[PDB]
Amino acid sequence: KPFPLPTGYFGIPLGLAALSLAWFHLENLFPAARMVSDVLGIVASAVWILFILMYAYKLRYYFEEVRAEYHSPVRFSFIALIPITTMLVGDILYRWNPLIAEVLIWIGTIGQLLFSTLRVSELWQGGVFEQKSTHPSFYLPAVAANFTSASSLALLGYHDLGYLFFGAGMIAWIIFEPVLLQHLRISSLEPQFRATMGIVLAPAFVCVSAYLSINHGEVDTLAKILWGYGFLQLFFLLRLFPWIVEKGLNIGLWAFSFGLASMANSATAFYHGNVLQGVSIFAFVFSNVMIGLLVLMTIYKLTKGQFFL
Amino acid sequence: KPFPLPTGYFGIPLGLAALSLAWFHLENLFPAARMVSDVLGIVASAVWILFILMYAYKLRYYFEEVRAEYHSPVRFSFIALIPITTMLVGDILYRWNPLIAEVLIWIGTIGQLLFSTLRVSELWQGGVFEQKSTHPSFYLPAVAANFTSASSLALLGYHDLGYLFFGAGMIAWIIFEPVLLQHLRISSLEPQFRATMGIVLAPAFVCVSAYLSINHGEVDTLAKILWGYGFLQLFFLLRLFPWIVEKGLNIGLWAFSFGLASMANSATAFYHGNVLQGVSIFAFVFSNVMIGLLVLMTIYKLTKGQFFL
Amino acid sequence: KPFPLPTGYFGIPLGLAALSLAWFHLENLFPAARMVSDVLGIVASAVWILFILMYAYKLRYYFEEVRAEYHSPVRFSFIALIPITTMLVGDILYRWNPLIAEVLIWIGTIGQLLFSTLRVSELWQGGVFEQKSTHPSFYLPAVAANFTSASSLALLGYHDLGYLFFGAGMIAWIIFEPVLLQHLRISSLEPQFRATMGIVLAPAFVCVSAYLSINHGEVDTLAKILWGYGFLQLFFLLRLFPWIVEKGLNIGLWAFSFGLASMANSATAFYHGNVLQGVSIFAFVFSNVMIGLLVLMTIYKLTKGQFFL
Ligand SMILES: CCCCCCCCO[C@@H]1O[C@H](CO)[C@@H](O)[C@H](O)[C@H]1O
Ligand SMILES: CCCCCCCCO[C@@H]1O[C@H](CO)[C@@H](O)[C@H](O)[C@H]1O
Ligand SMILES: CCCCCCCCO[C@@H]1O[C@H](CO)[C@@H](O)[C@H](O)[C@H]1O
Ligand SMILES: CCCCCCCCO[C@@H]1O[C@H](CO)[C@@H](O)[C@H](O)[C@H]1O
Ligand SMILES: CCCCCCCCO[C@@H]1O[C@H](CO)[C@@H](O)[C@H](O)[C@H]1O
Ligand SMILES: CCCCCCCCO[C@@H]1O[C@H](CO)[C@@H](O)[C@H](O)[C@H]1O
Ligand SMILES: CCCCCCCCO[C@@H]1O[C@H](CO)[C@@H](O)[C@H](O)[C@H]1O
Ligand SMILES: CCCCCCCCO[C@@H]1O[C@H](CO)[C@@H](O)[C@H](O)[C@H]1O
Ligand SMILES: CCCCCCCCO[C@@H]1O[C@H](CO)[C@@H](O)[C@H](O)[C@H]1O
Ligand SMILES: CCCCCCCCO[C@@H]1O[C@H](CO)[C@@H](O)[C@H](O)[C@H]1O
Ligand SMILES: CCCCCCCCO[C@@H]1O[C@H](CO)[C@@H](O)[C@H](O)[C@H]1O
Ligand SMILES: CCCCCCCCO[C@@H]1O[C@H](CO)[C@@H](O)[C@H](O)[C@H]1O
Repeated sequence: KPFPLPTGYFGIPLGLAALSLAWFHLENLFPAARMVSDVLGIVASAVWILFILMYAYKLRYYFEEVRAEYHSPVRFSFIALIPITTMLVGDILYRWNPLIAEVLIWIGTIGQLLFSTLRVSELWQGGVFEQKSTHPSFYLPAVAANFTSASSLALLGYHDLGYLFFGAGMIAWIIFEPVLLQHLRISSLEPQFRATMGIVLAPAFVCVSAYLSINHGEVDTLAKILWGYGFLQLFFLLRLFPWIVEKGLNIGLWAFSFGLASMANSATAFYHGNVLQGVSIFAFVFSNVMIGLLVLMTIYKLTKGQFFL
Repeated sequence: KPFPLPTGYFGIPLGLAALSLAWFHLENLFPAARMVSDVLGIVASAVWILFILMYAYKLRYYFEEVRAEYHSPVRFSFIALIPITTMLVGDILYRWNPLIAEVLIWIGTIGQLLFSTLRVSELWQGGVFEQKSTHPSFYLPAVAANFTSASSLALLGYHDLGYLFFGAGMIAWIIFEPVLLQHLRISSLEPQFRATMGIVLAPAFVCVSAYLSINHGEVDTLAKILWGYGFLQLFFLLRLFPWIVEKGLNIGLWAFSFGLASMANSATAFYHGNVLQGVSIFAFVFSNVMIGLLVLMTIYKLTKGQFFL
Repeated sequence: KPFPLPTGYFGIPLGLAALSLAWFHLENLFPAARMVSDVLGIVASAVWILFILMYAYKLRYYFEEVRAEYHSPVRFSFIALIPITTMLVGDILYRWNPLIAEVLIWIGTIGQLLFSTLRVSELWQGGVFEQKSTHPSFYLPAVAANFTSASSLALLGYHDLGYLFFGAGMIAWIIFEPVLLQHLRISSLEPQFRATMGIVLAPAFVCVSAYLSINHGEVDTLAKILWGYGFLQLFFLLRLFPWIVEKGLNIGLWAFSFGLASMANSATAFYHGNVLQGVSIFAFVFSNVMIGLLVLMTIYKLTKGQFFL
């Protein structure tokens, strides 16, 4: 029974793949962490394969739906999930096959850069994007895709090239967030989009995780600064959580998984660097519990014929 | 004759307490600086006690006025003056009683973080905050409170935790200022609020003062960068001063005292580091003269039954 | 046949002077680079002299046109080209006569700081600047003028003072760009102003070029970060180029020459530091070809009686 896969579902393998990598970084401190990493990584990779196959079907048989999402000044952003997750799967696979991993990383990096270059810039022509288009999802092509390239390139040994992507994402972040939070202040985000508030958790933690990958895990002043703003945003989003889910818990809450998983990844580096170890443990446990809850609610929905379109 | 204390009056002990700390930092260069520091610090602490007592009375007998200021998307910010000044008084008291100082610092830090977490985030629900709510006072809970925690925690020996607060404030600053200055460009701030333009002086100087506390007074590239933007803002506000006071000099001009006092504090570190010593001397003298003028106009108003509500 | 010189034409000597300085920095790697630098520098200096003479005539005989551009919340910005180019000519002249160079640098630095202090701040009074005034040209007095002072002061040996100007420009940039790109998203820039999109290329490259002047050419994390965002903007502007010139190629395209020339200058430092040498070569060649095309189209227009007003 054919159906067009909602692009946002790539957030599921994305969150799982990022959490696999966080656990990978604990292996030398806690050897059993590698088994947990490998299991999360295989599950994320499997889900990614499936979703890539489903999306290839969407492109072949439901192309006009993709074209409409592509030209939308709001919905285009979710497409960036595709190359982001491709890169994270490459990072996972690198532990087993660096050749295949490097192919996936380059495909994702070229694909996300071509994507942004075509669409993010086109917004600057005016008249299509409106004030009401100012959504957290914009972080995906503008910010998160660049941080993911930064960290993946560093994994491959291209640290200086990674810094270029890092810079592109960090400055893009700082340049978009002001107008986003002002818009949220003035305009009440409608319930159907509120789960995407979870993406507001992402920038500072995805940023510091990419930074720590490129700088060999040196926890310095910048990294601490980023963690500070990251936790501020976490506390804000926690207070806002009842309003976020005013209309009920739903699968869109996977939007939080990117920032959660990056908070866990960055915590491993803070722990290794003997900076705020107690905070690190808390951060790492919290993010795992929250993602575990997402998995449980996803298994629940799956067994009730919900989930898919 | 009972009366409800206007919350903004906490700006007076705030400015004096911050100026006490600036002088404290000169003691080893100029021993008489410690007497000047102690006198400013005792006066600020005394005024703070009084104002805290008056505000406790406001909470008990005029609670609905506090509730209205609290839920206002503009007036809520002045409440942040309370924990900020509590921390600065703790910093002063630390020279005499580190135990009491540490209690005040933690009360202020927890109180300001709870405050922001409850109210600054709630703004993101939309529909209450309006474009016309975009006032410089927002810096108080969003930016200045975090910088004050950063510096106070560093005083207590919690440097890495201080960096987290520093980061939260520095990034929050950069994220709010763009929309503030655009709003000021487009919308003429009404005279009754114009004294609060003085708060625009604060961010860069309060930032660098907190930075220098946490990094042991090392005047590095970041510190110089911050000073640069700080002076730009000073020059802009000086040119704007006749327009700020178009409707007359008033007590609201204490709004400038936070940035002035922080400019004096940061100047002590620049002087100790042998960076721009001539600029430092100028900055330190200027801020003291300006705060001295504020004291004189406050003594004036006090002797004319003006001042209080 | 008297005529009032359009202020924007100072962009021509500006671009050429900045490109002279980029080549100057290659002299020790490639000795023939000094001849290319000297020729570009003499041509830029000659054009500057002429344009300064023409503008002195405009001030004497067409003063009301200058007054109107000065008080315009949009057109005032182009006036900043005057002190910027004065400084860059001083930087060029320094190779032959450091005394004269230092006079020009100080005149430009004092002039641009007085200019911004008078006009950029005055915008904050509200009611004159409108949303539709949010143009890329604002970068000139707010950002580029400060970076140029930073680098020129460093040339003169005033590195710490240069850092203050650097800071003023870097933070000003970060504070304006968010509202600029949001405005471009929402409002289609009209064709007659679209050439000024070229100024969007400038900030990151002019920033890193100034940074590298003040920090003795040390290619560090900040410099790489800036280059990253710089290239992102380049790719975006390249995709947008057909829309920029939808109504035809014109002399306003000299607006791109500031970012192009700074990209070439920064590339010399990256090359000297053995960072991304291949990218550096590409950047340096690209910018030269693009500026060469501008020269060719300018010679073309000159020989067809176009060009001047
Ligand atoms: C995975 C993301 C892919 C997004 C699909 C790109 C949409 C391209 O867009 C369309 O392509 C058509 C021709 O094929 C043109 O005729 C249309 O003008 C254009 O709208
Ligand atoms: C995620 C992998 C990369 C996506 C490539 C999408 C190809 C889009 O294709 C191009 O997109 C432009 C959009 O601005 C359209 O104007 C063009 O019509 C179209 O050819
Ligand atoms: C908007 C966020 C910007 C913050 C970045 C500035 C932090 C840079 O901090 C720098 O880091 C080095 C390593 O710890 C320190 O040694 C330097 O002395 C310090 O200036
Ligand atoms: C990001 C957090 C990941 C690391 C979690 C490890 C939790 C271990 O716990 C710690 O183990 C130590 C020695 O191994 C003990 O010294 C500590 O006191 C104990 O807290
Ligand atoms: C020092 C700052 C304190 C701010 C006062 C908090 C305002 C709380 O708010 C009020 O509390 C009431 C119950 O007591 C509720 O009934 C109301 O719904 C709520 O408006
Ligand atoms: C400065 C010291 C800390 C202030 C604590 C204030 C307690 C506020 O109280 C809570 O505030 C919420 C506001 O968003 C309200 O919604 C709640 O009704 C109220 O209980
Ligand atoms: C928006 C403001 C951001 C500016 C922060 C960047 C400045 C960081 O500057 C860094 O500081 C170190 C200490 O001086 C230097 O040694 C580093 O080499 C330099 O990259
Ligand atoms: C932030 C500024 C605080 C310090 C102010 C000190 C002013 C002292 O003045 C300085 O004293 C020096 C030696 O002590 C002399 O060498 C200097 O030339 C003189 O300028
Ligand atoms: C090179 C830039 C110079 C800009 C010209 C400044 C415009 C000054 O402005 C004008 O000056 C007049 C008196 O001379 C006043 O009468 C006017 O009120 C004022 O508009
Ligand atoms: C580029 C060299 C420096 C330019 C100096 C311009 C002098 C402007 O002159 C002043 O400008 C003010 C504008 O805000 C006006 O209000 C004043 O009327 C005018 O005297
Ligand atoms: C918005 C842009 C802000 C980015 C500035 C932060 C970069 C500062 O980076 C700092 O630079 C030093 C020199 O390479 C490093 O050694 C420090 O360890 C690093 O923290
Ligand atoms: C910003 C770029 C400026 C420098 C351009 C130089 C191009 C020279 O080319 C380089 O010359 C080298 C030795 O001199 C050879 O080793 C290289 O392989 C070759 O690429």
